[PDB]
Amino acid sequence: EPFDNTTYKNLQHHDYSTYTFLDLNLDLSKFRMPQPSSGRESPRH
Amino acid sequence: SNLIEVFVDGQSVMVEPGTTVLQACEKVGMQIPRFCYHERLSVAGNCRMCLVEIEKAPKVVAACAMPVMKGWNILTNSEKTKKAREGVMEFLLANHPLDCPICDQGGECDLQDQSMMFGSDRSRFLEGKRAVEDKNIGPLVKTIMTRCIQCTRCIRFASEIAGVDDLGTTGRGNDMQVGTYIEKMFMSELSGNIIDICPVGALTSKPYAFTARPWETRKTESIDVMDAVGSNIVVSTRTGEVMRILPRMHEDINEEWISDKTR
Amino acid sequence: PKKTSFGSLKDEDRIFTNLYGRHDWRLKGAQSRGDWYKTKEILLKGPDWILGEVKTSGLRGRGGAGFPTGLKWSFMNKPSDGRPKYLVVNADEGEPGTCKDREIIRHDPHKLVEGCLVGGRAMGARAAYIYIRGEFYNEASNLQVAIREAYEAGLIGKNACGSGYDFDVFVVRGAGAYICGEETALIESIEGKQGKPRLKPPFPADVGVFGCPTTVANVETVAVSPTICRRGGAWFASFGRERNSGTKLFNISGHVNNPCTVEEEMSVPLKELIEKHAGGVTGGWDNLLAVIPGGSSTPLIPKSVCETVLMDFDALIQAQTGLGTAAVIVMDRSTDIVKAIARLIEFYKHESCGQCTPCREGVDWMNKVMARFVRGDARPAEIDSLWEISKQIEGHTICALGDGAAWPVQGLIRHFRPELEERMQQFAQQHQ
Amino acid sequence: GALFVHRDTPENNPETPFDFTPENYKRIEAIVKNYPEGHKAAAVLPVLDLAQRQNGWLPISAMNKVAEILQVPPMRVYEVATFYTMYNRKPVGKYHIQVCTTTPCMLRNSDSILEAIQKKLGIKVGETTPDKLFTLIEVECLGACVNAPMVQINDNYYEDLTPKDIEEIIDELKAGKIPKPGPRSGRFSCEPAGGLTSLTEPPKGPGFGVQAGL
Ligand SMILES: Cc1cc2nc3c(=O)[nH]c(=O)nc-3n(C[C@H](O)[C@H](O)[C@H](O)COP(=O)(O)O)c2cc1C
Ligand code: SF4
Ligand code: SF4
Ligand code: SF4
Ligand code: FES
Ligand code: FES
Ligand SMILES: [K+]
Repeated sequence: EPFDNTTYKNLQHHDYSTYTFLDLNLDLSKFRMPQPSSGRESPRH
Repeated sequence: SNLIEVFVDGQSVMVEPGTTVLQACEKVGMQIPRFCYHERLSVAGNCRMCLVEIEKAPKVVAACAMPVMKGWNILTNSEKTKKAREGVMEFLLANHPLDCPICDQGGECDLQDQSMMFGSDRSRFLEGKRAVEDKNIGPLVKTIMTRCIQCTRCIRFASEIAGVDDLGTTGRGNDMQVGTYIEKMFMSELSGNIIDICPVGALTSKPYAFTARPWETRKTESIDVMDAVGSNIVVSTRTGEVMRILPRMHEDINEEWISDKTR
Repeated sequence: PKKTSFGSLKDEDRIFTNLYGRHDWRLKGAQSRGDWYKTKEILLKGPDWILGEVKTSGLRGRGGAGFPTGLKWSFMNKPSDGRPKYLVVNADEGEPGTCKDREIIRHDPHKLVEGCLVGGRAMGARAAYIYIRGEFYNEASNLQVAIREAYEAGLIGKNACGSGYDFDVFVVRGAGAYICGEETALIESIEGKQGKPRLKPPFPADVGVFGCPTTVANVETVAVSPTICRRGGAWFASFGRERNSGTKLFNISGHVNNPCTVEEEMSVPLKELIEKHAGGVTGGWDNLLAVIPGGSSTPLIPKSVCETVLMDFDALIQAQTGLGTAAVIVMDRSTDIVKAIARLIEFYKHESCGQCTPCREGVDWMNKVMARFVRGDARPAEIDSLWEISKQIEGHTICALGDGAAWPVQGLIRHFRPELEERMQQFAQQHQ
Repeated sequence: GALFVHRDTPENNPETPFDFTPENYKRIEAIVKNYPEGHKAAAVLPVLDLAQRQNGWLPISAMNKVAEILQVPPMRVYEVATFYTMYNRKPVGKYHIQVCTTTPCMLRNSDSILEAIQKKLGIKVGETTPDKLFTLIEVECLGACVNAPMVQINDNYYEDLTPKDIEEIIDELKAGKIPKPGPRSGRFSCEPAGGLTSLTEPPKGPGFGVQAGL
């Protein structure tokens, strides 16, 4: 609660590793909305 | 009805909506310079040789890609248009090799011809040139890729006409190179048509290599009989000998391609 | 009371209140600092009210070109056709000298995530892809954590902020390419192709990412949208000159005592900005050679112009340059201005996509010429040749990277032509 | 050395073994689902970057694996690999050192950093140390211009360097520790070195300045 403007509070990112970003994306998938569909599996289909 | 009126050099022409500035000029008889545009391939807009002034507009537009709008006046012979053409032609020839004597495209080269008609007459390039290594894409198409001007007509053709996604660009910048990346052959029943659409001597016919020159061939418009399609062809002869076979445009049969058995 | 002296922004009016990372970047603190506040009430007023707030503020794009943001976002506001609509947030951040977007993403991530929701609701989008350069790995992970915290708290997703509007925020990482910051070349990179810009038309608000209507907006342009809707459109326009409104983030670097990122009012005099926040030029204002007022693309300006130049879109256009990203690069008299600008041309040569002729060949050509000027191995006639070579690249290319390589050269010739020629004499005398 | 045509070698041929681990196959599943149905090719960049984090570099066989699972033509995956500079197509050392020498980092003496590293590791730019730990290269702006000079080793920035701060970083990496990223001077991020000229007051709280009906 003290307005201590003398410390760097962004220290979490010093523990991230090789798969931090893609692990978060995996957890986030349960939240996303259903994706829209163009209608075909690919432009080549 | 749905036609819109545009002006080409002050001359009224009625065009469908969606017509490009390059196609509007066709209807008055003016052919805009081009390298990357081909009417039977998708629009690319990368060579920048079709840049044309639009009256009362500060920036030139790529004619091949820009749809016309009502009331536009296209200035194809304007000072701003001509200076755009000399600049682009100046860039295209900066790294091009001095090969015309040893290059099979000599005499029928759109780079040579459009340099003469829309380019400067001299060079102010005082640096070294780019040299690219050559790639073997089969027994029928020879690649001298230092001559390539990166129009990606071979890429767009092979993807879209021949249904083969084997050609692409690798790298970027001045070192962007057309090819397959790996050692692979572009062997297709229609593969030999990249030779014609390549506007330069980067892709030439190996069987035809070095034998003749364009000006000395006699053209006989004949028919292919290697199958039952009936492709219209041109037989090039010189001194009573058949030198090569080329497609002849017939819209309702072979369009402007032929198979490699015909070629 | 039309204000006449601009600057001296008070911390009450600043937007990025955690610019320096001295508070909690996670959701709890960001809510303490006023982020995610009455976001529901903002979203229930609708796409028209939100856009009008942005139009009133006079907000212009903070990504370089500087287009009026309210007008630009209004193209999307049209009836659907059956295709989804998207918001692409340009966090490529690749303009040399520019590092403002880096701070927003890692120290105010929830200001961005809300701007995506507010900006998205204004344009009618279903989700926001946030393109971020692949080097900013730690910043991307902080952004992913914040987006998770917002998801778990119901602020984004199905029925976002208790409003009935559904919104997703996706974070996609690049692979190394300044050219993916170009708005159409960005879109292409999200689609899994080489980052090569597209010709326009069609415009992205017609055919964009995946072929769908799309607006591409800078990180800073989106990160201030919720605040303009909160504190008001009129509040924002009360800062800066007419038509150049708002408070801007500034990167001062080069030969200053204290290179720093800071927020300051628009139209702040350039001399005041360097002296007041960055600690002044290395060796006093008399040691200043030239200043690049907004990243590499903008032309440099000499010390004489720096005296009374205001840092906004219109003032810097008068001086034959541009605000750009507001990345101020400072060079002192010990600098080799020719070597300094030749290295920028070497940068653009390395970043050109190679797609179109004037830049694939022209930029590499200017690089070879600028390399000889550095040693003096040329003739004075080539300088007017290099000037004309640049004017053929400018305006004849697909994207504005071709422009961005010509303007650095034109600025050097415009203000330091005697310096160039002087070096050529020395080379001639030595090799005589 | 910046060649954009592939020539098969015994170590980099189409039959060189590569396959995503079962954990990384799950990560691809979430990657792919971020994009509309029918536009799986959007996943080419992240999936290739994932292939490189598992393997450290992209062999030609890894590229063909990405093409297979995404059902993209292999050439369109070769194009992406060559276009973007982060993708490594030759083996790089365990620590890939990248020194920004663009102008804003050049004006704060990034050559001293480049000379300091070259002398310590006994390599020149673009080479790999004999034991394969380090690979040095130059790079363009890394978006850390205020904190120049700066280098990136793997995914971490070490900023405001001095020709002895970097030589300490390298000593730790040889030892096995990984030094903490961030500025190596007396500042924590981008703030002015002289203890802040703005944002010194307490931040205002929720509801400050909100207009009439918000
Ligand atoms: C080579 C090049 C690089 C660019 N890089 C960025 C960038 O990193 N971030 C950005 O916001 N805009 C960048 N732009 C500008 C974008 O194309 C576009 O104008 C901007 O993202 C639109 O957002 P705005 O309206 O908020 O300015 C770049 C443009 C070019 C030509
Ligand atoms: S491609 Fe044309 S310009 Fe080039 S060497 Fe061959 S004939 Fe000459
Ligand atoms: S090989 Fe020929 S057709 Fe293909 S890009 Fe080069 S010049 Fe164009
Ligand atoms: S101007 Fe340069 S970066 Fe832009 S499309 Fe052309 S070659 Fe690519
Ligand atoms: S023909 Fe128009 S740009 Fe190539
Ligand atoms: S110039 Fe080196 S990080 Fe920007
Ligand atoms: K040819």
